[PDB]
Amino acid sequence: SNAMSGESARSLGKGSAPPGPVPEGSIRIYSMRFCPFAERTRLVLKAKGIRHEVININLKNKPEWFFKKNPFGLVPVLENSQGQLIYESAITCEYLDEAYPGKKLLPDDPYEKACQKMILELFSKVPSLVGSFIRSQNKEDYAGLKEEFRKEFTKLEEVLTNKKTTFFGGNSISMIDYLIWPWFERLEAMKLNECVDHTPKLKLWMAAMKEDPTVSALLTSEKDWQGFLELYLQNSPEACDYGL
Amino acid sequence: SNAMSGESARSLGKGSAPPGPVPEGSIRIYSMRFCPFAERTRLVLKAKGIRHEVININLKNKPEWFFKKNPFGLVPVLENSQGQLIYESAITCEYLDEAYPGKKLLPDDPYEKACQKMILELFSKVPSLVGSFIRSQNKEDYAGLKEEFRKEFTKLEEVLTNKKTTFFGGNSISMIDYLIWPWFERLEAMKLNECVDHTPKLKLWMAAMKEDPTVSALLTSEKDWQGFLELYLQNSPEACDYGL
Ligand SMILES: *CCC(=O)N(Cc1cc(C)no1)c1nc(-c2ccccc2)cs1
Ligand SMILES: *CCC(=O)N(Cc1cc(C)no1)c1nc(-c2ccccc2)cs1
Repeated sequence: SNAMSGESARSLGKGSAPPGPVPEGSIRIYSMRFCPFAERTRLVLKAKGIRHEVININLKNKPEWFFKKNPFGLVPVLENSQGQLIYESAITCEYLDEAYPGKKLLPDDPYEKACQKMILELFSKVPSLVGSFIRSQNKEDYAGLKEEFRKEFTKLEEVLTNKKTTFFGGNSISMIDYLIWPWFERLEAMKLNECVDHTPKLKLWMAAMKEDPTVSALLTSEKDWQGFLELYLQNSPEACDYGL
Repeated sequence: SNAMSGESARSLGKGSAPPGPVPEGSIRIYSMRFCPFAERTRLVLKAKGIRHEVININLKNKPEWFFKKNPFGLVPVLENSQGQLIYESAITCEYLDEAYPGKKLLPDDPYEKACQKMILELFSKVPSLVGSFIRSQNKEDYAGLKEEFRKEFTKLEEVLTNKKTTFFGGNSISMIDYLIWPWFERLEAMKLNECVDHTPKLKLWMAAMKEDPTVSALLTSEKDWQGFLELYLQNSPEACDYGL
């Protein structure tokens, strides 16, 4: 398969030298191959066809210089040729939509853009629920997190039911679908397919997202993801480079 | 004193009827007189000179009809004559700056807009620290929390230093200053004034904000706040209306 978004780049760890300046006409993304938050920014970079370079960070063996890019020391981080630094996944995405030509991913109408960010707040419990699920050390907690996923998914299902469209922003794919897609991409890999059983609109939305040229171009092995997760839970510095 | 921002509107609780329709040409804000998140929105409405009505909600005796305005049941909530509903304090603020004429609070530049949202993220722990401090029961935790307020304020001081500006978005007041002001406004009332004396620019920024005409128009009694606070921690249905 063709690597088209930093998929083969080995992560930089403690003791690595800081990368050189960003070439003019290019925007660098500090990312990690399996990070869903960094995936929002990679999805936007492709959807808008922006020329970019990807530097992967080893999140379980962080380079000291990475804290100079983001004091929070989290991915994604964007760095342009001017040395301007933008972090936080939703800030990176909005910035890209605003600063670069190509398909406009966010509506200009202030109310419609406000609906997209309100939908994102309705989604906000899903990443914490994913965090709890992966860490569950008992069959009981595990089964109860599955019912909890149904309750959150239903709230997303209602948005589609009211808007009467396939995607969260309308007839065509927009910013909001790309911002929430990274967690839904892994439901099969997490054995959470059953949690979309009573949400038909969300099930149809998932199939439509998997057909999108941007979404499809970034899909990787579920086994690479699962192997990464095992190593990540173990606090391994080999997690981020799993499968390379 | 002249009440220009919902200071004299008795809060609506269980058993009260929801307000009438929003007059055309006006916008309604569902608020609470001492809520720092809804105060963000009230500051923006005043600064941009927007015609608006303030409806106060009794947060310790919440009408079930209010969950139809915001499913999270939180203030602020904006409601217009078209029936559109906007919630989440930073969402209501950006919406108002984009939809209405008057003073522009957000900068035109995409990167400078990004910076404002990044500074908002650096400030993000302060509301939770304020919540913990007001619930303190021992001397050790009270001292420990002051050390944490100091460290977070140092992060804000670094911004004003690196920028070489009086305000967070430049040499003039902008969106970012109004978004964070509601917590600094209460430091004297919480006896936390000493937590900013190791951050010279922060202390000067607070003095400058105090002088701002928009800030001064929304100023309330330090004792009304403290009295509201005691009742609020007791979950009293009379908290929201203290002073009225
Ligand atoms: C870029 C983010 C990332 O790679 N992380 C860090 C993170 C995010 C959250 C919610 N917690 O840490 C990843 N974290 C996981 C994860 C979360 C919780 C438990 C195990 C694994 C996968 S990627
Ligand atoms: C509009 C919201 C509001 O009035 N809150 C709710 C809230 C927000 C946070 C971070 N915690 O509660 C208020 N809550 C307080 C409060 C609660 C607990 C400790 C301190 C202060 C005052 S207003």
